[PDB]
Amino acid sequence: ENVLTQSPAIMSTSPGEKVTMTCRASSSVGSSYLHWYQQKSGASPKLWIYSTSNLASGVPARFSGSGSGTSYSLTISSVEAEDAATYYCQQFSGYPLTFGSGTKLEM
Amino acid sequence: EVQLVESGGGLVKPGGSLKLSCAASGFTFSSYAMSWVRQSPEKRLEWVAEISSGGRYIYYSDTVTGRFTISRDNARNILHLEMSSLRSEDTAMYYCARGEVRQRGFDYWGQGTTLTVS
Amino acid sequence: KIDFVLSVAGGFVGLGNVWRFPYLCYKNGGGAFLIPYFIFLFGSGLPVFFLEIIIGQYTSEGGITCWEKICPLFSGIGYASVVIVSLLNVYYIVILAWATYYLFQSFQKELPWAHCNHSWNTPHCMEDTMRKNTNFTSPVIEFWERNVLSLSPGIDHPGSLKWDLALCLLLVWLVCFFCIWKGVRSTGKVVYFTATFPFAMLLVLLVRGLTLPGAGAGIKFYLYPDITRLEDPQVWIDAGTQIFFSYAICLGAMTSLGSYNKYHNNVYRDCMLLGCLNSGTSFVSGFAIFSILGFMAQEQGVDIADVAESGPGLAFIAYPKAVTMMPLPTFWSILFFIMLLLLGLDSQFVEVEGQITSLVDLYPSFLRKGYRREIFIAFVCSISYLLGLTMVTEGGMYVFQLFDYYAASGVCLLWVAFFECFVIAWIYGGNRFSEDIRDMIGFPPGPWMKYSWAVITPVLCVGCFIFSLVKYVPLTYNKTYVYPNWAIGLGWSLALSSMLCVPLVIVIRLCQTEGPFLVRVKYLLTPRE
Ligand SMILES: NCCCCC(=O)O
Ligand SMILES: [Cl-]
Repeated sequence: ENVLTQSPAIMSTSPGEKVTMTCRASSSVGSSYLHWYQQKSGASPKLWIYSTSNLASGVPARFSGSGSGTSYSLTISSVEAEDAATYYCQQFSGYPLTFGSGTKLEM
Repeated sequence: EVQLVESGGGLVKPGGSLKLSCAASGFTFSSYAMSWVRQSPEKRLEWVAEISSGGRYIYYSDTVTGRFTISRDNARNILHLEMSSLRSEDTAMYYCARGEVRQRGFDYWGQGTTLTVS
Repeated sequence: KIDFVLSVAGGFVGLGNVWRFPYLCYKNGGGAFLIPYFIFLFGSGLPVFFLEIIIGQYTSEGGITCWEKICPLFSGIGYASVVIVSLLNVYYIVILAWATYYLFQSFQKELPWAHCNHSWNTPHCMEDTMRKNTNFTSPVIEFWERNVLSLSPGIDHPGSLKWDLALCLLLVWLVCFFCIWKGVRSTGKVVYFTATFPFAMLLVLLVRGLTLPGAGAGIKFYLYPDITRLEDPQVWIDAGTQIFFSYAICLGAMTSLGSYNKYHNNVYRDCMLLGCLNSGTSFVSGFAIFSILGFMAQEQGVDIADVAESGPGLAFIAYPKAVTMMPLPTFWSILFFIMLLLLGLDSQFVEVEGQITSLVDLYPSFLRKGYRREIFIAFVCSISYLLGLTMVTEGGMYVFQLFDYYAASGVCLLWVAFFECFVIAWIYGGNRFSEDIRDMIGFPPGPWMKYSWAVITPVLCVGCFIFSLVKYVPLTYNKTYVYPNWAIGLGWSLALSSMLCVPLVIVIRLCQTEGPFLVRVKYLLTPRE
């Protein structure tokens, strides 16, 4: 199984400051086969970025993503109050599908 | 796609069986593949199984490759997940997601239902 | 990314673009040829190319075995494709023979086609510069006709066998045999040169063509449509079939190439890049060819539609004229013909390799049982050489034209493409095919490909076939020689040798299956595990 690990599990954050969190994969993952999901507290997860660069319909242009091969990361230009949620990286290149550890943004 | 709703969750015992359901609406169910994602109480996401649009190809996770069975009803536009030998570590919340495009990911997620094996 | 484009660079340019496309465009009035060309391009060419690559990747075997996993009843498509390849490999190498003869003739102080003062030259010749001052003949055209070709008055007069051209064919066939036996291919540092030389030469030729004092008229004739009167079934068939021939589709080689491909690097994107650039290089070289034709029209004081031959000799008439007007013409002639030889040799190697692979896969028990594979390759090369001898004679040009028009082009390609698309869309199931493509590459084909396969390609092929049958006109060499009835029958026999494969295989498998007729057809329609 292609294990995906996200380093900053817990991140205290203040409004306005830029925040970046990275996802590490134990195996080669294609650029188009990595996606991120946002999960608000008490709510089902929602797609945020797919293909490591294309933003979903609902996510504002505030978010962006980057990375290739074995290291991936997405950053926030200026975090808002509504940005406090848990983000998981997922690889879709090969089965079984795996999700990252997840970073829960602490305001 | 607009609505994805799961149903059938409840309390069971170790070694028991349960059948989960996921009703779909607002889109052509037969033309989009479906997958189940499991959220443990520790908030960890784990993928369970995937069924293709027509059901000809079926994929499972390593932990449930020989225990769970996924099925779909294109005519009824409803998705089923079948559990045969639920263990103590299977207690979690299950979401049915649309994974037709592998390069785009799970576009929509359902409300989800909690399963306990106490 | 750069390496992948380089590996593509071996296969997205060939003689089909440099040679075949310009002469078909010239034969069909020029601009009027482009509209059905683009219509068929975006209607079927890219979708059918993608479909065959998908088949090859899905089965991961030859072009004949895949239909067993798709539709056992229509397994005759692979047989038709293999006979199409067999017929193509016989007449495609004659182009390389002509190129070799031209290259040997280029090793001279002065190019023989520059002026007409030799023993093989008619007394009606006049220099192009001095022509504008009767039924005069340009030195290049009659050089091609008399020295290289020694054209017979008709196909009914084979004439003598040209020993020089026979030796040229023998040399090219030995080169092919040694390359296939030893597995010689451009994989080291030489791939850079092998890929880059053709486009450098084409760029030089195009720049020379545009700067001629009469390129504007040639470009205008190349791009101006003639929808008023040029809408004929011949132009539709030629434009549609050129798309299939250029991509090497309906031949089954693409299936075998897809077999090699393990997975998808956006195989959709790779197919679109291949097709777009393959059509682009043809359209680009059209400018060079027609600019040369326009300059010759301005210099000779004749119409653009009558300057050169309306046949396969257009590439051997226009390009030598272009290299004649460059500094040190011998140097550029040598480089041009070496480029042409390499471009044809690479695609010849690919095609003979695919044919050998399919034939040994048909009978691995004896052909592939040991070292007999080399003997089989030698046998194939020898038989192909003997078959190509028929097109070396003084009347061999007519045989070459008939073979080009019917054996590996024309109604046969439409037949094969129509059956492939019909089977996948309707019998196997478009939904099932899209499901398979999802499982393989991760995303469905989309509305464009699905609707193309379901309607557009079958409708286009059927409409062109019916339009040709209703408004039938016989094949003519150049635009004045009328083929005899027996020659037309022979060409139709060559086309039917591929067309009849599907019905014959259908009846054979129907008879070779047990149970009632409905049970037979049900067992042969259901795809294998
Ligand atoms: N029938 C295809 C022959 C080689 C393709 C090409 O000339 O581009
Ligand atoms: Cl072309």
